[PDB]
Amino acid sequence: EEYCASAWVGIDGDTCETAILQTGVDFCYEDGQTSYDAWYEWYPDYAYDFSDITISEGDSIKVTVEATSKSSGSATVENLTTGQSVTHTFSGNVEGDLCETNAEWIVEDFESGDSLVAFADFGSVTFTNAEATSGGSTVGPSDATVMDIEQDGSVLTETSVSGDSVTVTYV
Amino acid sequence: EYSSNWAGAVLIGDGYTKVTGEFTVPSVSAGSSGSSG
Repeated sequence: EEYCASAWVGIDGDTCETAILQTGVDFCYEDGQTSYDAWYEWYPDYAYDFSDITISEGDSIKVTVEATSKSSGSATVENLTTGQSVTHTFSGNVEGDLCETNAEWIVEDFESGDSLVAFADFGSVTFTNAEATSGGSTVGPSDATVMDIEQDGSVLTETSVSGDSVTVTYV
Repeated sequence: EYSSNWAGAVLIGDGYTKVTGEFTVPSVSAGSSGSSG
């Protein structure tokens, strides 16, 4: 079966339900087939694959979303290893306005069809250089609400933060 | 906080206009957690 997890950064989606400006990478494993697929999403619009970026195991990926307004922004995935970068600019006609009240670094068990995708053992994802900009402030995840995935009684992740990182470890 | 789908760190505040993070793409394998029924 397919197991995936996505690691993404995003604005909103937590206490702001109207939009999420997010981009990140799906890691999937299916019967030996590993795939990494960068995507962006301005939730509630569909995620779109960044088909123009190749992500491989071991690559350092920088993911950035930038809201240029509550209804515009960009998602950028940079493959620092490969030197390939993709950006997608959201130029309005977005499906929801940001509140810009959540900034997040998330490893997600995303929906795939009628259920969450089976959650891949991604080992650990550490978002380093985990910085959110709030006005003129550069804020790290240290004061962030730490979230972990719990499903059907099982905690699937252990998350820790530091001043500039978020580590999500598959449990 | 626990959720069904999100792990990680959520800043709750205001005027977040940029979020960035860098990660090394890990090897993924099949998950062994999760329910069976």
